Amino acid sequence: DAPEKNYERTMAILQIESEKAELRLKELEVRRLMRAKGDGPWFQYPTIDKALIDHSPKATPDN
Amino acid sequence: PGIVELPSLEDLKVQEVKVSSSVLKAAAHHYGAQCDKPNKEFMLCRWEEKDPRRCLEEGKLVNQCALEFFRQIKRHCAEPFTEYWTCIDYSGLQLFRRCRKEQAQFDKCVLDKLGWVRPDLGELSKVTKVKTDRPLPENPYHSRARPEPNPEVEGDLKPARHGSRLFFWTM
Ligand SMILES: CCCCCCCCCCCCCCCCCC(=O)OC[C@H](COP(=O)([O-])OC[C@H](O)COP(=O)([O-])OC[C@H](COC(=O)CCCCCCCCCCCCCCCCC)OC(=O)CCCCCCCCCCCCCCCCC)OC(=O)CCCCCCCCCCCCCCCCC
Repeated sequence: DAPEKNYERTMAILQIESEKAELRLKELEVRRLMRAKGDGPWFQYPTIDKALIDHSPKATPDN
Repeated sequence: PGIVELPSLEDLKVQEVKVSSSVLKAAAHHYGAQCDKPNKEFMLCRWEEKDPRRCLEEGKLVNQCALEFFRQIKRHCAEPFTEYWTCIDYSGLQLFRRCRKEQAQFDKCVLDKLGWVRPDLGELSKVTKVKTDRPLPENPYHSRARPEPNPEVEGDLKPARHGSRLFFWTM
């Protein structure tokens, strides 16, 4: 292979792997912030549905 | 937390209906007919406010309208009603079915002297509409601001950047 070919191919390899490394560091920081704050789409552990609640007029009024 | 706010003892004083339960059960159908409107205003206020302290005045109207129901029985048909609630009062379960002749005499004397129709089988269990001027309670549960929900997902789903990015897997 030419030195040009190996050189520019190495630059392509370094671009891809540096972008993957920066995205892995971003992924770790996003996971840490979402577990800490609970405001992202991940770590949304289930709570009770409010569609299960009956809002009909019950038997006794104080409710 | 805060002080609970109760009405005073003078706020709760009203002329009670000092009759027994058989006197009430004997006059129950004509009470549900004639004393419809303040009773339904009260029970509407009672299920809408969900707080008895905001329902006292309407409740006093109930205690105003029941007594005038009984005085109008006492002025006209005191003795057939007295025999009828006595016969109701004899029984343990207070059966209407054991006292049909005194019921017929009471209903006849009431329909002649006062013009009240006894409600039929099915009428007093109806759900009726009530015309009030009090406002609808905007927050009867005394609730507060619900928390802001998490933001939804939006945008077109692009492929994963450089695949899985799991240590060396390039897809
Ligand atoms: C017009 C329309 C139609 C046109 C059609 C045109 C094409 C026609 C052919 C289509 C069919 C596909 C043919 C193969 C395509 C190329 C695949 C390839 O070589 O990938 C290179 C792949 C990555 O190399 P690369 O330099 O980065 O990229 C070159 C390609 O562009 C890589 O490209 P990529 O980036 O897309 O690759 C994706 C990713 C790229 O790879 C990675 O991201 C790296 C990680 C890969 C997995 C590493 C796991 C390590 C731990 C486990 C090791 C197990 C033991 C090792 C093997 C022992 C023997 C069994 O690969 C994977 O995720 C798949 C896993 C590897 C399987 C490869 C396909 C094998 C098919 C035949 C199976 C035969 C047995 C294979 C060996 C069994 C184990 C795999 O090389 C390796 O991972 C090393 C192993 C060699 C690969 C398999 C060789 C295939 C040919 C075998 C013939 C001889 C068989 C003898 C008998 C069986 C063995 C006893």
